[PDB]
Amino acid sequence: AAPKNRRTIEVNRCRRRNPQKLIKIKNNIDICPECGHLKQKHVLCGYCYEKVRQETTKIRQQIGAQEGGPFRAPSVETMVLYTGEKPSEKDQGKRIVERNIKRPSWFT
Amino acid sequence: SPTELTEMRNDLFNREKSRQLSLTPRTEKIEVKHVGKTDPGTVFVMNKNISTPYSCAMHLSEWYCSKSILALVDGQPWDMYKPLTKSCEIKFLTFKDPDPKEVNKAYWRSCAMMLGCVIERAFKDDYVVSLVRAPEVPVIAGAFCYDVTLDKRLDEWMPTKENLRSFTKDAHALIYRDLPFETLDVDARVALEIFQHNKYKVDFIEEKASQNPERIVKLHRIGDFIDVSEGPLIPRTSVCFQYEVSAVHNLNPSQPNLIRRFQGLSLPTHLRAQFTIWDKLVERSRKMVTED
Amino acid sequence: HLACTAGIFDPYVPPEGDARMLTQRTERLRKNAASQLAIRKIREFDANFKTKDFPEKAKDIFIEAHLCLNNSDHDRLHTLVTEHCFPDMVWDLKYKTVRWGFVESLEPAQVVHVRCNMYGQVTVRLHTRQTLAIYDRFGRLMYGQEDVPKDVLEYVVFERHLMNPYGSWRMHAKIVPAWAPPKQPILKTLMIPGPQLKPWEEYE
Amino acid sequence: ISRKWEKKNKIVYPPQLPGEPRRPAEIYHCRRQIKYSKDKMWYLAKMIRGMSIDQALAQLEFNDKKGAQIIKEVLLEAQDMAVRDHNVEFRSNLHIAESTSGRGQCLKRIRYHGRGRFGIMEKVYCHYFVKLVEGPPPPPEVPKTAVDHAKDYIQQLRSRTIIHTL
Amino acid sequence: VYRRLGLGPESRIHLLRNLLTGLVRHERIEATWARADEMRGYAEKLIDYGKLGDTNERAMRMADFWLTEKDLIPKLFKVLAPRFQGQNGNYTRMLQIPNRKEQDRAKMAVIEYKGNYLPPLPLPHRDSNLTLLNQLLLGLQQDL
Ligand SMILES: [Zn+2]
Repeated sequence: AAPKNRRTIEVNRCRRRNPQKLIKIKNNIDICPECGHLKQKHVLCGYCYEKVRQETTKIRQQIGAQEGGPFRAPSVETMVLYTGEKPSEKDQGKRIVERNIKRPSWFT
Repeated sequence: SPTELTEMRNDLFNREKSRQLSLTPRTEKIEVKHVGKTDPGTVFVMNKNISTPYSCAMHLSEWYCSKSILALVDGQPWDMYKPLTKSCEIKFLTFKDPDPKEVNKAYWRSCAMMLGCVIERAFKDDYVVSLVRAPEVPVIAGAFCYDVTLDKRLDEWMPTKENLRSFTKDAHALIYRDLPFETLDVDARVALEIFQHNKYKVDFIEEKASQNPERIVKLHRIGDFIDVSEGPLIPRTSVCFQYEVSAVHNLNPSQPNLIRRFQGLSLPTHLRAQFTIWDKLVERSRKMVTED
Repeated sequence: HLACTAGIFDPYVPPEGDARMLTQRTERLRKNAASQLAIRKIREFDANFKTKDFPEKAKDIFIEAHLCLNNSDHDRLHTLVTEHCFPDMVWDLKYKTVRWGFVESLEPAQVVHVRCNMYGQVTVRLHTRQTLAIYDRFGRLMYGQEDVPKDVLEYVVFERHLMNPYGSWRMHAKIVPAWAPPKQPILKTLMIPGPQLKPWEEYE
Repeated sequence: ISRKWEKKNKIVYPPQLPGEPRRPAEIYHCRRQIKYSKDKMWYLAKMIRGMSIDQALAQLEFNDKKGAQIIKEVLLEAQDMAVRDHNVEFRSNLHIAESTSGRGQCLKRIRYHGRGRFGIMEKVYCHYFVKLVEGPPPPPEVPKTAVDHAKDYIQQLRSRTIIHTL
Repeated sequence: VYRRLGLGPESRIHLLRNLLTGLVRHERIEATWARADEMRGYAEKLIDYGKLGDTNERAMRMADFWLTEKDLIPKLFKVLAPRFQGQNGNYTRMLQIPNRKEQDRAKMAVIEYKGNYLPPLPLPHRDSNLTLLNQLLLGLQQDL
């Protein structure tokens, strides 16, 4: 549907420059102490979260190799151990995952 | 007249600044390494006795300037606008630090100094008002206290609700003015001359001069008003968001002069409070606070 | 085609305290065994090259080349300096305006050491007070003072193509003695960045 | 094609005299070819006009439009050269003086339709122009008070001049 | 009380079944925020079925249908159920993650089983009591 005459640039300029059509500023921006990067007040930091996922992938890779087959999910609890930490009696009766890396500072 | 004292007080403050500026020849480069938790290890080459922690914050980002209220130079609290003196390790202190007790004291002292400024100019020049000292009370006490000695003419006068509101208006105007806290370390001899008329201020200058091996004393100036400080103060008066003159308690030994301890509460913009919370805090801040 | 060779054939070693300093002139005679045979080689092609009189001719080239910087006389500066020297003088002056002046030389210029199909490089010792002030694109002053004299002692190497009949002495390189003090610092302040690391990585 | 925005960045002012105030720095940066509509980019440009360097970066980081990501890269590049070449001492001490987008050369193609129709396919490109001035953003406008408006009206009545009389 | 998901009611449960099976296997899954919230209730109720007892015949039918991989069925009754015996609820932790930068800008969240062996998530921390405002509140508390 076309108007019976061409729409003037002046008319068009007013429509696009109306405040309703302009981009709004956001004041909910926050700083992440953990990563030192920006975050939203309702959103978690991704720089630190990225570390968790990367460690999770590495941990998951170790578990997959240890299982050695599909549909081999243990019926017993699982635990992760890093270099410098040795399985204890409390770790008995739990699947033990060994990580070549030392215990991460953030991970406890 | 009080205006004359402020004029001469302002001049000596200005001349001291010139002498310190003249004392330092040329610009000397000092390597300051950032030991702050965020962006650690950055080393800034800075001009000695010229650069301030605010300049370093300007170098990094505006977020640093807005959220930094103080600086930890070699583990020592430093005002954001205090010129740097040597190569050191610098960290920025914020209101949300895990241990803001050092920050709390600086905010506590700065609020007391602002209260003292209000008292001296609140009363008419006809009456005689002399500031005795700013008592140091814990934040847990719930109110910051400033002691002032009034003239005999005011012995029978007690502030009303409107009079207390007038004091807050002066304090609110000072916050609105957003006057930066100027910092000068001055010898007792000059400091004694600056506050010679106020005998009570004279002794406080002597006490600080006595503690340190030298006679250097810490002087802070808000606009024309100047006062001695126990420690570092807030960079600017705009930090406070809520301000209130809760109550005034007259000390019983008022024979030579009527010593009044004024109770007030203030909150920084970084730490806003709910309306009901502020009301309860103001009510809890109207109780006499002793020094223990 | 190259009319100059980068580098110095043999780097002369300056002795500490030479600024305080007959005497040094005799040192060349003592070291003439090392350099006079080289001086003869320049003399063979020219026969008018003398260590005593070269500094005056050398000094003019050094000052004149610096003058071209004020007027950005690139064409003139090409002749004064060798191809190697030209980029060094002007590369860092891009988008900058500089007022450079030469104050009276503190001590007379003297040839210090020379070496040599055949390219002859002559080291000349110059102590001179100069005034330098560099401004930004916007005219803001960023380095030096407009009319303050700074006393600097340096050893300047000029070079000539002996083989070419029209070969002439053109400024090639400068030797900086270790005992010389550091140059004046820039007005603006610099920052040394901290290490950059990936998320999983830790501070070092 | 015209590239005068870059030439504006090549302008060199005469050396300032010692008794002359330090000239505020001006940085002209632009991205000539962007596979984006100028109008959409203009909306982003309009909002960020007059804002500080840090504020603009923070707003862009949480923006969902592709153009905003492009602007942030352009803004980051402008800041880097400003410190590197325009002698900007403080990274935070920068604000967006000007921000606008321009049309870029497009590509012409025919859009086929499944049922024998055709359309005019156009590959849009745009230019983005920003000028950055060292220093904090200028203070915002303050609306006129009732007293200010009233005074002007009285002045206007007094300022009136009689027409076509001796 | 239910989000309109899937090409049909079966698809939602099958999609939930796929989501539930993955979470049990890995114990921490990243998915769109809406899906994570929808499946959080099912995961909590499944843990209750594990608590009901391994011998419970009804639990097996629920576990067998919901968990396509049958190796997880022993795990639920012998790993998940023993783990959560002390807990009375809140077995699943769901947090909002920044939206995917995949040109669709989907709302993202991460749902994990509490007590897992995976590294702790970067959870938000409330302000410390040492803060000036908290210290002032502490004084008011002491007086009262
Ligand atoms: Zn983080």
